[PDB]
Amino acid sequence: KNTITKTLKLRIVRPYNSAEVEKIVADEKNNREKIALKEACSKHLKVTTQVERNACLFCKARKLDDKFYQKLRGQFPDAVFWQEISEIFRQLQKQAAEIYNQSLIELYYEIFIKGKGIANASSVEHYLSDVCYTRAAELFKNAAIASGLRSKIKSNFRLKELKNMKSGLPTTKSDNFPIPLVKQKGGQYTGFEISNHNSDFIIKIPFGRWQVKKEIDKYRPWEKFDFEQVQKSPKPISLLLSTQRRKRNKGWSKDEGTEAEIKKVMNGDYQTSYIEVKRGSKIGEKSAWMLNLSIDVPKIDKGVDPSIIGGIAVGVKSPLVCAINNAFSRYSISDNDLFHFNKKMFARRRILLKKNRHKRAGHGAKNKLKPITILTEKSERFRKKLIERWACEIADFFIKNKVGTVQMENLESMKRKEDSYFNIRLWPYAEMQNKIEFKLKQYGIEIRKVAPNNTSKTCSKCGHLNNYFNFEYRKKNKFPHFKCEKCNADYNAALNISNPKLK
Amino acid sequence: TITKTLKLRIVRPFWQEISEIFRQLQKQAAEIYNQSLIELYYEIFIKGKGIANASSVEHYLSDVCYTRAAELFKNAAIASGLRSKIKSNFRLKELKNMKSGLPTTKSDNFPIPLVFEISNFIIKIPFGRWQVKKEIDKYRPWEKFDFEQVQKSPKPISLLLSYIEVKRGSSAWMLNLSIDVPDPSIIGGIAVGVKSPLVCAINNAFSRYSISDNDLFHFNKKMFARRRILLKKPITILTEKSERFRKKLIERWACEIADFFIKNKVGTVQMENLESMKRKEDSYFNIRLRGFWPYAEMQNKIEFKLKQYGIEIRKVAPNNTSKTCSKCGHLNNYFNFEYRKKNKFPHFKCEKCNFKENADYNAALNISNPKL
DNA sequence: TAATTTGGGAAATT
DNA sequence: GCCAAGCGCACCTAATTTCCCAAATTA
RNA sequence: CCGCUUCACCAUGAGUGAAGGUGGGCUGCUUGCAUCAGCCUAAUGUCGAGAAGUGCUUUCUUCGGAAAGUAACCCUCGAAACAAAAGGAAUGCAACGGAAAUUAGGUGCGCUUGGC
Ligand SMILES: [Zn+2]
Ligand SMILES: [Zn+2]
Ligand SMILES: [Zn+2]
Repeated sequence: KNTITKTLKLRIVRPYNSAEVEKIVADEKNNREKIALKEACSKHLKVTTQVERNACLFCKARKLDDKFYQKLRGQFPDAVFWQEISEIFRQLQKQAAEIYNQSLIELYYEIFIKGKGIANASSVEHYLSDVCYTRAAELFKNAAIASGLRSKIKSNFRLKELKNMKSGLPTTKSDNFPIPLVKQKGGQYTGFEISNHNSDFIIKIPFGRWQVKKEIDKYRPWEKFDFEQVQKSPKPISLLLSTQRRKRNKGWSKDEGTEAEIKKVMNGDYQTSYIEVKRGSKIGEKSAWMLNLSIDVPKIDKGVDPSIIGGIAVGVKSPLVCAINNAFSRYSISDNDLFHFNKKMFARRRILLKKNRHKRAGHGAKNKLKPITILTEKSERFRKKLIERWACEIADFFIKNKVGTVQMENLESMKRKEDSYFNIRLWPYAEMQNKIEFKLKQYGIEIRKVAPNNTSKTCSKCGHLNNYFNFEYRKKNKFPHFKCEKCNADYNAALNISNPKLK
Repeated sequence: TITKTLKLRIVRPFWQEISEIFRQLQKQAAEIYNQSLIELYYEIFIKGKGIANASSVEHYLSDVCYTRAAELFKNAAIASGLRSKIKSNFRLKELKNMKSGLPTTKSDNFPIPLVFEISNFIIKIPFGRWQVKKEIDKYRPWEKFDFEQVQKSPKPISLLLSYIEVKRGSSAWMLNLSIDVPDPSIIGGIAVGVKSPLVCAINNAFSRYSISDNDLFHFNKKMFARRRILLKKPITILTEKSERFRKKLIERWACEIADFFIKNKVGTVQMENLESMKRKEDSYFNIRLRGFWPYAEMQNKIEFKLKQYGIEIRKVAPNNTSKTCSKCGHLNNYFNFEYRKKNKFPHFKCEKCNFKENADYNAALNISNPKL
């Protein structure tokens, strides 16, 4: 509509508790800071030589030890701590994936086999709620996880593709499958209860009492708990989410961007109606639990004209170049950071471990590849942030010049150009193109992925269609300047993508 | 006993009738297969108390699946190959894990089963006489032809190609068939290289194996680094750890060499003696590792593993390895180590017989010569 | 007032 | 060792698609 | 030592001099690059436990298959790294929409045919 959905990915500090239990936690922390009080951090110079906080003792004072947490598990026996919560989420991630799979199958069976295929796109709403929600609601007895699973299935069940057998029933084979969670928002509804006690980001997820299973299976030990129904006998789980490094980010005193979106979700201005919890990285035995809130932010709408139409094309010298129909102002994505990245992805090239078969052998394929797997995780984070930085740049350009439609070279044209910087000297064009599209969206600009028509050769000014400036000719001179028979190369290619004539 | 699968293109057989029949049998069978895995999973797990044995999978597949895919296709071969194709893919214990769901294929990459007569090539397969159906279903518009029994109306079809299957090619139609199928003369040579540590080769053959030093060089880097940093006793402990790594590395090169020889049956293998690859002056070991290495243990591990696979090791002399030509034997006296350093270690060239390739494989083939 | 449940009814590839 | 051709198995990468609802009823 | 960087200089470099430096990684609490403090590093390593699967060995048959065992497997799960789970933990610059699935192609390895 007038809005756009985003996540905010947020790390779970610790399960939050009563006002009582959190009051006593806080007051013991200040109790130890008061007990303890040569050098200090700035906060403890204002209460000497300055040292980094890590090295400060009036910071190091506060961190609580198991002595206290045992005195607490005694005092308040119903309060919730990390062990039971981590056990619960490990259970819910397994039960969720089991449901997603058995539900897709029961759904396939009730639509094509039992039904006899007599289904359109609206009887699918019907079947999803009946089959898939009812299954999840018998298991989880918690409408929010059941309604969250309805949606996580609805996303992957394609009825016309599945009827004409242009694909197979989807199935998840994942250790770490999100728990989805839907509370309804807008109108009389608000979504998930977000609170901010002393400027901390608390989210409260509706949950029922849990009593540990008497006879636990031997073969799947994870299934430890037996959830009451939330409507019957509720025990909600409140999570404290980390907003400390962001409170320092200099974007925390700004009107646009991730820090301002977080400030709004804490203030109550943005409501959340989808959260999606899953594990991050193993820290000890025990993991980092991320919580991916999902908000819809409005459009920024800094003045843009659809009257001015712009162009992006993949260039030989520079990997993307930007143009405007009749302005003569341009942009070129510099190839400096990309070069640093290319030197790195040469180092992370374990071709021997990939191929030898005498190496890392006899513990299965997860461990045969661990070294390679860990470098692709670190490399695909580099490319992502690089692509985001370019899309950030490109957007800033068009916004400066006040462009409202931006035509960009179609995915096939780029992926099989055979004179792209990515081909000559090196790539995800889905991701690159999407990330540019989505940035421009946020401000108001409109992408229309367009058709080429002999881009590289066609004269951007008079219209002559050349065959002399073909790849090998230009390669032969070694990517020379451009001139025409009837009256820069990359700039021209972009500026013939910036032609409204194309379809 | 192994199954050799030959897959050759049905370019000719008329034609468009055959293409349309194939598209339809593909789709029709893909329906029976995906709907049979689904109907079956639903009956064991989502209905039948979450337990059943191979007994029930048998009763179902034999009754429902075979009777459906036989009462439709009317061809025993298709129905029987398909019956097997489901049985194969409904793995009852793999499923009792809830480890994953079901292998449900798209009706393209799904091969038509079939079960012969052949001339030099023209395949010839027993198939029913298809008459087109006079009432075409509005909602299933791809199925045009209804098939007849292969005993009552056998219209057996022939295919000129350039357990049997038919399938698309990844527009043209490949045909697979599987078939049931169940040396002290040949002399090999291992030679210490200059870009690859050890390169091994076979005389009168073209096959080779070159040992990469990636693992070795990377380790060496890191070890020098820890040293440099330690020099502003742990360096003793780094020594002992480094030795443990080199010892295991030599074992892994010995396994890789032995495997490369046992593959090509090579029952005698020969490699220059300890002194002849201790002081070679162009060897990788001297010009990269500064003549510090455990050569003795290398040769001893290689020979022990190579004799633990029945291969006999013969210890030859160099006789101008680098310079001498493999294919004819004219010494390229110009090809001094000195010549090679001034350049960037180029390929060999015999100007007499005109045979240019990698000086290490050249050396390898020079060793492997029996008269050595 | 918050959590839970319900929403509807065919048509292809060369 | 590579190339060509295909099969079998598992993993990786790219591209695409879809969701992130809303209304009504029941504790 | 460098298939490390830079200063150069010679003939794209697994060239020569000078200085420097993990030249690989882990934690620093959303991410990237660079610093910084502490650490691990034989890590492109070494190995543990297991039985779902490909295979294998033994049996059984109502010959589709079934039951046992092994343990070779890109077989399965897992294993290094800050301080003393609960904000104990940085400095600079830059960014921050995530999740699930499908499809395709490819990489990697073994074998059945053939050559250079
Ligand atoms: Zn302090
Ligand atoms: Zn012109
Ligand atoms: Zn010669």
